[PDB]
Amino acid sequence: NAGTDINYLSQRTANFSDTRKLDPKTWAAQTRRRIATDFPKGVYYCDNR
Amino acid sequence: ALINPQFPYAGPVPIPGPAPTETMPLLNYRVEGRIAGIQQARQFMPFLQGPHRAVAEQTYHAIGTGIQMGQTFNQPLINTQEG
Repeated sequence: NAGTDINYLSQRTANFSDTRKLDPKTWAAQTRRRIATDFPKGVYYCDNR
Repeated sequence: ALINPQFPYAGPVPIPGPAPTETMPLLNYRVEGRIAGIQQARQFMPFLQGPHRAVAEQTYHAIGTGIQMGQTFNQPLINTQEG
């Protein structure tokens, strides 16, 4: 599914502190800045280069 | 540069030039800048300053206890050879 089955995604460290807790469309927005489009349905990407 | 006689390169850009403007002025900037918000002494992190263990050693505590007790069976007597 295209994000509709997810509330949010995030990267979290040992203190419960989220560095990027985002709703699916906003998460996808960050990816669009990286590959100029979206990955296929249900595929989520995170850049930590 | 090459100059060629008799067609010589004018000896200057001369006095017929069109002064187009007097807009030459950069007005000096005068300003007062204040960055003064209350600062609170602390920031929260997940972890700072820790040098986490990649493997620990094996560790242990110790105990013993008891007494000295025993049930025994002995070899029989034998004829002594020599001496």
